[PDB]
Amino acid sequence: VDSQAEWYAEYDKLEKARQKRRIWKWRDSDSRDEYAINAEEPVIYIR
Amino acid sequence: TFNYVIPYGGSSSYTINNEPVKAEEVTVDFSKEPSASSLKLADKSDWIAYTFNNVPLMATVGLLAGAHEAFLHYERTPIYGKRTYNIIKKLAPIVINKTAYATLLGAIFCATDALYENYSGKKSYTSGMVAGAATGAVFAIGRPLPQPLVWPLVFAAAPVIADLFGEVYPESMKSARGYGTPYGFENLDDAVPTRNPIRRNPHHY
Amino acid sequence: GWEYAGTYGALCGMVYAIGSNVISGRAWFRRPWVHVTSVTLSYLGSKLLDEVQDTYYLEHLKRVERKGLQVTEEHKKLFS
Amino acid sequence: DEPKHQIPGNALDNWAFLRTYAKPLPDMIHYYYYVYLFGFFFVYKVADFPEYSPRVLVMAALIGSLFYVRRDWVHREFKDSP
Amino acid sequence: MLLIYIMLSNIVVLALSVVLTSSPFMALMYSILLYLNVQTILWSLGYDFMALIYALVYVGALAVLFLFVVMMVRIQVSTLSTKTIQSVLSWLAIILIFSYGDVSFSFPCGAESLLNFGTQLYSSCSDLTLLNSLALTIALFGSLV
Amino acid sequence: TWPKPINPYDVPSSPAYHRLQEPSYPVIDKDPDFWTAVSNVRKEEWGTTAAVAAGTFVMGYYLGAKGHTGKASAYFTSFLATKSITLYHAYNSADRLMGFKENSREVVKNV
Amino acid sequence: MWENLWYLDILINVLIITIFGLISCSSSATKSYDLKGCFIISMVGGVYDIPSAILWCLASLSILNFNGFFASLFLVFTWISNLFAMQSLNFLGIYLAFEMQSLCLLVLGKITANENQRWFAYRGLLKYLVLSLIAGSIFIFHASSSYLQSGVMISDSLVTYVFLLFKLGVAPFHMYTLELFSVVSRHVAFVFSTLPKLSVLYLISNSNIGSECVWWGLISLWLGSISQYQSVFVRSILLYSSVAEIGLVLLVLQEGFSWEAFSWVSIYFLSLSGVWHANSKFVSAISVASIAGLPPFLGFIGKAQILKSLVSINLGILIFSSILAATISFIGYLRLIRLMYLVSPVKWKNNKDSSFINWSTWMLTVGTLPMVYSV
Amino acid sequence: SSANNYDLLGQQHKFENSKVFEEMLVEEEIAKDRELLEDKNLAVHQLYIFDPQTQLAARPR
Amino acid sequence: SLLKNYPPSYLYPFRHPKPEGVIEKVLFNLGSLFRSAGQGMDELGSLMLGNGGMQESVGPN
Ligand SMILES: CCCCCCCCCCCCCCCCCC(=O)OC[C@H](COP(=O)([O-])OCC(O)COP(=O)([O-])OC[C@@H](COC(=O)CCCCCCCCCCCCCCCCC)OC(=O)CCCCCCCCCCCCCCCCC)OC(=O)CCCCCCCCCCCCCCCCC
Ligand SMILES: CCCCCCCCCCCCCCCCCC(=O)OC[C@H](COP(=O)([O-])OCC(O)COP(=O)([O-])OC[C@@H](COC(=O)CCCCCCCCCCCCCCCCC)OC(=O)CCCCCCCCCCCCCCCCC)OC(=O)CCCCCCCCCCCCCCCCC
Ligand SMILES: CCCCCCCCCCCCCCCCCC(=O)OC[C@H](COP(=O)([O-])OCC(O)COP(=O)([O-])OC[C@@H](COC(=O)CCCCCCCCCCCCCCCCC)OC(=O)CCCCCCCCCCCCCCCCC)OC(=O)CCCCCCCCCCCCCCCCC
Ligand SMILES: CCCCCCCCCCCCCCCCCC(=O)O[C@@H](COC(=O)CCCCCCCCCCCCCCC)COP(=O)(O)OCC[N+](C)(C)C
Ligand SMILES: CCCCCCCCCCCCCCCCCC(=O)O[C@@H](COC(=O)CCCCCCCCCCCCCCC)COP(=O)(O)OCC[N+](C)(C)C
Ligand SMILES: CCCCCCCCCCCCCCCCCC(=O)O[C@@H](COC(=O)CCCCCCCCCCCCCCC)COP(=O)(O)OCC[N+](C)(C)C
Ligand SMILES: CCCCCCCCCCCCCCCCCCCC(=O)O[C@H](COC(=O)CCCCCCCCCCCCCC)COP(=O)(O)OCCN
Repeated sequence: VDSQAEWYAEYDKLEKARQKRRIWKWRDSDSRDEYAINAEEPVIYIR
Repeated sequence: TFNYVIPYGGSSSYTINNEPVKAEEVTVDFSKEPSASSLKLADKSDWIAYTFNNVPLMATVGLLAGAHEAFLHYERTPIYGKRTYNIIKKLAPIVINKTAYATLLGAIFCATDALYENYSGKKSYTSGMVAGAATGAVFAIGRPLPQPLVWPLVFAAAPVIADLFGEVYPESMKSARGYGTPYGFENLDDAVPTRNPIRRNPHHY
Repeated sequence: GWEYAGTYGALCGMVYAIGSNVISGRAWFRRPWVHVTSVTLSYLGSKLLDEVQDTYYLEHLKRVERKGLQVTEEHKKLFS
Repeated sequence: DEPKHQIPGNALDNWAFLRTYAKPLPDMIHYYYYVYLFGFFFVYKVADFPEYSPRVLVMAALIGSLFYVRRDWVHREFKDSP
Repeated sequence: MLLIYIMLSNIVVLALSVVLTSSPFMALMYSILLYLNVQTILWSLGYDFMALIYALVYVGALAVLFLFVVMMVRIQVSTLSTKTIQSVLSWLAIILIFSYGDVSFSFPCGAESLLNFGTQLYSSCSDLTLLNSLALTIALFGSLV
Repeated sequence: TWPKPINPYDVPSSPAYHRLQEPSYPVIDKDPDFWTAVSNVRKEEWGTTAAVAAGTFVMGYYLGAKGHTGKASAYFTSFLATKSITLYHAYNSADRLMGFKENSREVVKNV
Repeated sequence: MWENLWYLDILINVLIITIFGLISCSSSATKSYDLKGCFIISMVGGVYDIPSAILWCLASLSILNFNGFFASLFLVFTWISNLFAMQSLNFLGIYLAFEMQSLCLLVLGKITANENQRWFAYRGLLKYLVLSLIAGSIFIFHASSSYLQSGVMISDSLVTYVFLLFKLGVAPFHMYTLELFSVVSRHVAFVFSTLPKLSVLYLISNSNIGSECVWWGLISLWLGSISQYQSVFVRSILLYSSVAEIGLVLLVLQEGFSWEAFSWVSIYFLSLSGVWHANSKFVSAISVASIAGLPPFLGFIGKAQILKSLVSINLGILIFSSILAATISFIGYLRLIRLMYLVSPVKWKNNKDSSFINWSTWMLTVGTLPMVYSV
Repeated sequence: SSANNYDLLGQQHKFENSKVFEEMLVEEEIAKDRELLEDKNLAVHQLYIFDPQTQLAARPR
Repeated sequence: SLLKNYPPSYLYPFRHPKPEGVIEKVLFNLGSLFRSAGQGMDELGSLMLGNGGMQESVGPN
């Protein structure tokens, strides 16, 4: 039972989850009309 | 700390300061600044002007309440039976009195708020409390015992609620971002954005 | 994503079989066939849900990188 | 027998007061039509209203809440008279 | 120009007559005359087929449906006349308030063509023609049951 | 101005729906017919079509039997599902021919 | 011609199923399970994205509990209207799709009423119709003025926002829902208080139909909560709960939080299914708890998404109102729980037709842990 | 009166008990279809009017 | 009755007439297999259940 390893592993897991959450929270508008904010996105419109 | 030996939390140095670092390389703002109309109405310099600009709201609310009550009375009256009395003569006092009372109360509130702010010279919670108290005192002029205490309190509390959650709250929590790195903690290794997220375009309705 | 999705799904299938028996007034052990079917279907659905979530996580990572979020290799590692 | 709350008032007087709610009831469509129409026009007008201070808005909401009369209140007290 | 003006002004009198009359049968008759006046307004804007459409769908078919319903549900609505002078002026005031100072635009004249309308309806705008057909099917199925 | 003359027989017309996209891949056929698209459908897609048809036959029979019309439901459901999946496969193959989608196998098979 | 085929397939599918059902109409199969399955397969041809897949899921679940070919056909018509509403690019698409959906509601409501229930059902359908006509006429008149002034039909306008406000049923445009849904069948009220919303939310999110005004959601939240607390009848409690929640959801959706509204609508559907299709006291209790937002159930995740979105926008008044209104609503839900297990012995009809009800209760209980990533 | 009433009761019970299994099943289906056909807005109701005792089409509607 | 085209399954719910279709014949043979496998499993379970095996028989009249 290596307590130091367990503590560091748990802290790392929580920190990775926090980072992933913050990356996930970066969300631009996904509106089809809003072409300006999403100019680089590859979309095809059938209209 | 999660221990019983040392105080929880932490301490931050007052001498040491951290130089501000921009949240993103380029900042695009979808929030429009206050309009010139908003600033004009908010100007409390001249109490009479302030009062006359802000009463339209109280008048509208009084008119809506009076229209509601008048409609309720009108709907019940029977079309099939001929009525000796004139319906408009019965209904017009309802609407007029409701509008007048609402306008008077809102005028008292706006006047007292502006006069206190001018005399004190500072924007403060007390100005709203004293305006509310005066409005509630005018509301409870002839009411039984409990109401003189209750209405000055409820009315005084309402500007406190408006100030706390309309002005202090947003300014207090302006810095928080939600993306990239936590506001206080920029040393931590979190993905750094080139541009802020634009979740919606500036509104226009 | 989740490393316990299969176990969770199997247990939840058990939850379905027992709950359906209990709601109808039967005992938990009744209709044994329902138990196997529920366990298998819930396990598969839980797994499928985990792949779907992972796929949309990666789509999001692609989108944010395109927008301009300077995600590091470690961040690209966070999204399997 | 058990202790019970005392009811203020006489039985027949309270029943008579309760019976003043038994009056011809209008249909709610008539009220709804007007509320829908005026509400639509109100929403269109609201976009053009000047921006008001939060304090003024809250005070207006308070005044409106106080001055609102419940439909039952008018119903009980309505008299077809001058 | 006088004829166009007369039709435009008349449409208001023919709309006021419908609401004011107390007889449901007579209100339909005024509505039929209003529909014909609308056909004549459409003629002044240069539409012939569209004005035909209005008369066919409304005068030809919808009015018949209204008459059928009115005959079946016939009620005694000659109770009393409540058209007091006070009521009429209040109504005319509400109308005037609502219909005042709106943005006005110069009267246009536009020649229409069925060849273009048919082409668009059955080529570029085929999505609308079929959704409308589905709406008619929905109405048929629901009304008949 | 002057009205432009119109030729009644040749009036410009277009389909309702348009795909707004430039062909990323080579265009084997600019305007494929139904038969051309059907002929280019992959073998795996035909296998999917047959699996769907069998599954829908069994499901149709199962649901129909509760109403005493198993055979009729089974055949109708099979036909309906096969038709819908086949139209989807033909749409995909036509898009591949038009160059909108990946056509590596398609170009090789028909030069 | 190939793009058109995708749309054409749906029509061909619907027509052939319609004529097959008409030809094979018999007393022996009043519940046409085969046609229900064909309709479900047909609606898979319109799934293009995740919102379309949610529209399919909800439509299929709704179709399961309708009895007879006729009702299922009108649900397919509702699905087609909903699919077209999401894709509407201008005023004509919006008007056409929503009015077709209104027609399908009028028929579905009319054909699910008994002869003894005709007096109140037809009155509520007529009141719904007349209010819908006011909404549609004001919409089209303003749309005509906008088209004249601008020369183009643009779905980013106040006119559409107010119309979609009517369709959602927020602020003062919620009375049609109360009048109609009180007098109609429980299934019809359930399917038309949830499914239509998804299309409107998709339109608002995709077409940038948002306003700076927060009054309408604040009003809906307070009115709904207070009216839920003061309502004696249980149908009114459930109807006003949707008003309050959709008011809050409207406020969240204006600020761009599309993902949270699409997840909320799905959780709300699953939560409402068991309360509306009441058969077992336990299923109904778990449903009421999920609508209330209790943490062990999936309803907690749905409410959490909205509340989490609210704290991001940092509007104090909304948060305060939300807390107080939620407490008031909680009192109404406690009333519902009290009525079932703490007031009197309860006996209900043995309507043993829990198609997706057991699955929904399971999905509510079990689903919290898988969907914990969202919040 | 008691004796006569129990005689009528005996006759009713004899009638119900004496039916053969095939008839009891058929009657169970009749009852089930009576429950299903209580709704009068079904398409099949428009086609025909059903006999009350046995839910078989009697006449066109 | 008005109609004579009623499905045989509807007219004879207790026992369907002899299978005539290929699909029906296959379903019959599958049912025979399922019945035999089920009786086998029933007997195996009865062994574990012990003395008596929870067996049931028709009662005398
Ligand atoms: C979790 C996180 C969340 C995230 C995502 C969540 C995910 C979301 C979605 C997830 C959804 C989960 C919740 C929904 C659950 C679904 C509902 C459900 O549970 O079932 C409902 C449904 C409800 O049944 P019900 O309550 O009785 O009411 C229906 C009425 O009877 C009405 O009657 P009916 O007229 O409608 O009859 C039709 C139907 C319904 O009929 C019946 O149900 C009657 C009973 C069927 C016969 C008995 C089953 C035989 C074997 C079952 C094994 C049980 C083992 C227990 C004891 C061991 C015995 C040794 O008949 C069928 O069973 C059709 C299926 C065909 C199979 C029939 C059996 C074939 C022979 C056996 C196959 C292979 C034998 C291998 C081993 C055999 C012994 C171990 O259950 C079924 O229909 C059963 C389906 C299949 C039967 C079992 C087949 C299993 C295969 C044998 C085991 C071998 C291992 C399995 C792996 C390999 C497979 C081959
Ligand atoms: C010619 C046609 C006639 C109509 C005239 C105009 C036509 C409409 C045109 C435009 C309509 C749009 C805007 C009007 C208001 C929006 C409401 C609406 O339209 O819904 C349809 C509504 C009918 O809908 P319904 O679903 O059939 O009826 C539901 C009720 O259960 C109805 O059943 P009920 O009446 O029997 O039950 C009433 C119940 C219903 O409950 C409510 O009224 C809930 C409303 C609460 C607040 C609403 C949100 C406030 C936010 C306003 C946003 C703007 C300000 C921004 C910031 C403010 C932050 C809050 O409330 C009560 O029990 C009475 C108390 C009144 C409020 C309760 C709160 C008291 C707090 C004060 C504390 C002081 C007490 C301390 C001492 C206590 C001792 C322990 O139609 C109307 O009522 C329109 C009449 C217009 C009169 C409104 C008066 C002022 C208007 C603005 C002030 C805002 C406050 C709202 C107060 C009352 C509004 C109902
Ligand atoms: C097997 C691989 C699956 C893995 C991934 C799936 C993708 C590949 C699809 C493959 C098919 C598997 C189906 C799984 C997903 C369904 C999606 C889909 O199919 O289309 C997506 C896919 C492309 O769209 P996309 O991937 O979503 O990305 C587009 C953009 O990114 C824009 O779309 P976006 O909305 O996703 O944008 C990203 C979005 C981010 O969005 C997301 O993150 C989505 C999160 C995933 C949640 C999954 C739950 C959704 C519920 C739907 C369940 C699936 C039903 C299946 C229906 C189709 C059946 C095939 O960002 C946002 O903020 C938008 C908000 C999105 C909504 C918010 C999410 C919350 C949903 C509600 C959750 C609340 C919990 C409730 C209960 C939970 C309890 C555990 O379309 C296709 O590939 C073609 C569709 C073909 C379908 C049918 C055609 C085949 C048959 C043809 C003839 C049929 C007739 C014959 C019948 C044959 C059988 C008899
Ligand atoms: C949910 C959707 C609601 C709204 C949907 C609107 C979108 C659908 C609109 C289209 C409705 C159907 C119109 C036909 C659809 C596709 C077009 C088509 O396939 O016709 C072919 C015509 O091509 C053919 O293949 C001719 C044979 C067609 C045979 C049948 C295919 C279409 C069947 C339509 C189904 C209607 C039949 C009855 C309905 C049950 C293409 O036209 P052209 O290319 O201009 O003509 C050929 C000339 N050339 C190729 C040389 C350039
Ligand atoms: C195991 C591989 C082969 C299995 C044989 C089936 C192959 C036949 C081709 C497909 C036909 C449909 C498949 C049967 C599934 C459901 C059929 C069904 O509903 O079963 C019964 C009643 O419903 C049930 O009993 C439910 C059974 C559920 C399914 C149980 C069978 C499990 C395996 C069958 C299908 C597996 C795969 C099929 C091929 C891929 C039908 O009743 P009837 O319409 O009256 O027909 C009976 C004929 N006759 C009375 C006249 C003798
Ligand atoms: C990752 C998953 C999590 C996300 C959730 C959304 C995704 C859904 C994933 C699983 C969906 C499962 C849906 C569960 C539905 C429950 C099954 C059901 O409803 O069966 C009904 C079906 O009822 C019907 O009406 C049958 C008509 C149609 C039958 C099924 C149609 C099949 C069409 C094909 C579907 C395949 C999909 C096509 C391609 C995707 C039977 O109930 P009843 O007999 O009416 O009453 C039950 C009585 N009691 C329980 C008390 C004993
Ligand atoms: C939910 C909050 C509502 C208040 C509830 C209080 C009880 C209601 C009774 C009605 C009385 C009217 C409201 C008065 C509360 C304000 C507190 C008075 C303290 C005070 O007067 O100082 C002011 C600042 O306090 C302030 O105005 C800011 C203090 C914030 C109020 C207290 C916040 C926590 C209270 C919650 C307790 C439990 C919640 C349950 C309700 C002056 O400040 P100044 O700047 O003008 O200096 C003067 C320079 N001229």
